[PDB]
Amino acid sequence: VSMTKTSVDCTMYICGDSTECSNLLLQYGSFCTQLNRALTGIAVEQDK
Amino acid sequence: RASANLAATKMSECVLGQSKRVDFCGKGYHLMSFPQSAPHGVVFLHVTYVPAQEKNFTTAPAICHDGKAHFPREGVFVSNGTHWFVTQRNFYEPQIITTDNTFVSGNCDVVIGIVNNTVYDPLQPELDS
Amino acid sequence: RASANLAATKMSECVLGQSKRVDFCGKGYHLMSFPQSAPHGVVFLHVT
Amino acid sequence: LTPTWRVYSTGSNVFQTRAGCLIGAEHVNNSYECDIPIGAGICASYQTSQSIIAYTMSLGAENSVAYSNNSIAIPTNFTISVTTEILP
Amino acid sequence: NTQEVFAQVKQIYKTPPIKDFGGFNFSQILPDPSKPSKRSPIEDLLFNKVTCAQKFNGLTVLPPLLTDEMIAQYTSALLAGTITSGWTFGAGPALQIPFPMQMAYRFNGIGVTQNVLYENQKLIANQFNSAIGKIQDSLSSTPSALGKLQDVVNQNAQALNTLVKQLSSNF
Ligand SMILES: *[C@@H]1O[C@H](CO)[C@@H](O)[C@H](O)[C@H]1NC(C)=O
Ligand SMILES: *[C@@H]1O[C@H](CO)[C@@H](O)[C@H](O)[C@H]1NC(C)=O
Ligand SMILES: *[C@@H]1O[C@H](CO)[C@@H](O)[C@H](O)[C@H]1NC(C)=O
Ligand SMILES: *[C@@H]1O[C@H](CO)[C@@H](O)[C@H](O)[C@H]1NC(C)=O
Ligand SMILES: *[C@@H]1O[C@H](CO)[C@@H](O)[C@H](O)[C@H]1NC(C)=O
Ligand SMILES: *[C@@H]1O[C@H](CO)[C@@H](O)[C@H](O)[C@H]1NC(C)=O
Ligand SMILES: *[C@@H]1O[C@H](CO)[C@@H](O)[C@H](O)[C@H]1NC(C)=O
Repeated sequence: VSMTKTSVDCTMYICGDSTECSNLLLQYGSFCTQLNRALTGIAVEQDK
Repeated sequence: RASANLAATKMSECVLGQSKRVDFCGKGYHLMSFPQSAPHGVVFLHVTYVPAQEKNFTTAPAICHDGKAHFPREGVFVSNGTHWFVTQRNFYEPQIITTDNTFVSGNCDVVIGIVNNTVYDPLQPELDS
Repeated sequence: RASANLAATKMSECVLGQSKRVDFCGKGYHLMSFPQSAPHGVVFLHVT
Repeated sequence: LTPTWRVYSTGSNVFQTRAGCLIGAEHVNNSYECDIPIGAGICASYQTSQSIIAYTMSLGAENSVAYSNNSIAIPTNFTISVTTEILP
Repeated sequence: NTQEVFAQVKQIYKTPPIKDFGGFNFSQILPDPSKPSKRSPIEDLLFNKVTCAQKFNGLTVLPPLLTDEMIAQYTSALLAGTITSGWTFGAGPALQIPFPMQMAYRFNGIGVTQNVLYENQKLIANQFNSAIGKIQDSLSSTPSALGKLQDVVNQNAQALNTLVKQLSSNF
């Protein structure tokens, strides 16, 4: 009926506490936002 | 996988039985279905019943006889212009209105569209003789 | 496409006939259903 | 910029739709079933001498059920028809 | 998808000029000829409820093959077949039947005798009309009624906006 409601922190996954990695990820656009939005949609879908 | 789930459902509900779902297995009142193997698929030969030749008839919701409303047990009241008959819904088979194919459900003041006709009693001729 | 297949099934089984499937077309003993065009969708008025 | 691509045929072939404008197909004011979907209710077909015709597709043959609160239509004959359904 | 959902009917049935359905009132669902597009009042609410448009970065929106008028004509044909014929128009030729008798058919379908309806014809007709009017009012008042279609439109628009905004990143 549903599956595990996992969520992934894209910034915390690609980079640790590093801020240079965070900036280089920032110049890659809004991929992390899309991934987080997709995972949140999956979560709400499991609840539904 | 969605298509295969639909194919399995169609097999179960039309090959293994007769489905009342409308337009699920062929256009019409579904009768049967025959699976046929096909390359990477399946073909169903949906045998369906389709009415062919229509005919206009005058109809009434009930029959007012003996000061009471008579409704068809299974069928509809139809008239060929002068005489009233009860007929099954999907095939024109006129029958004489009797008490076996009709049931009394009150009086004639309350039904809208009721018509005056006689209902044959299959017991009176035997009572006389 | 799954939603559109469900909409086509509901049209066939409730607009074109009376469905005995429970809670398929409205909550209750289904009587009729009326299609209504909507922007990128369809609205069913399930009479039950 | 070569004349062989740009063909207008006096401008009769030019037909302005909502999906754009169709060049090279003659508009016909009657309707058939859709053959090649142009878009926005316009479909094209190859029909007769013979040329591509652009038309508003016909949804179907208009019918009018003779409704009356007093009359019913009951079939007196039937047809056992076999429909073929293909599913991957 | 559109052609599968709406083109179930084979012939465009026409509602009779006179609406004598034994008290049943389909004016809210039948097409309104006064307005330009032949849409019912319910359809008018449904179309009014669901709501950077010139994207020049290679993005274009192709028009649907079935126009809104053609989808409304399909809907009107289905409604006219349902009202005048019943379920008979989906299983072959459309067989005319008075609407009270069609409702008696449906009552037998749910396991209730015709008797129940023929002495409650006025009451059932009034209940049906009131229910349709309440649908009209609830659609008119509640703004979030058409949540699913608006959600689909918003999802597509947000995806397109993200695709456009991705041109601003250096990579
Ligand atoms: C029933 O009467 C109507 C009246 O216009 C007519 O159009 C229709 O063809 C008739 N049906 C048959 C089967 O003759
Ligand atoms: C109607 O059917 C009856 C059968 O008893 C027949 O006697 C009568 O002549 C018929 N009338 C018409 C108009 O077909
Ligand atoms: C059918 O409607 C007409 C007027 O439209 C009316 O005169 C007649 O009494 C009605 N008949 C039934 C059976 O409802
Ligand atoms: C049916 O007959 C009764 C008396 O037998 C009469 O009062 C009534 O008016 C009749 N109905 C019609 C429609 O003529
Ligand atoms: C539609 O085309 C036909 C072609 O014969 C023509 O006779 C008719 O006048 C045209 N009507 C309009 C409104 O363009
Ligand atoms: C029914 O139709 C078949 C052909 O489909 C024909 O042979 C038969 O005579 C018809 N029967 C009646 C009663 O019209
Ligand atoms: C049906 O509803 C409309 C508006 O909802 C109303 O004006 C009309 O009087 C009602 N009855 C009939 C028979 O149209």
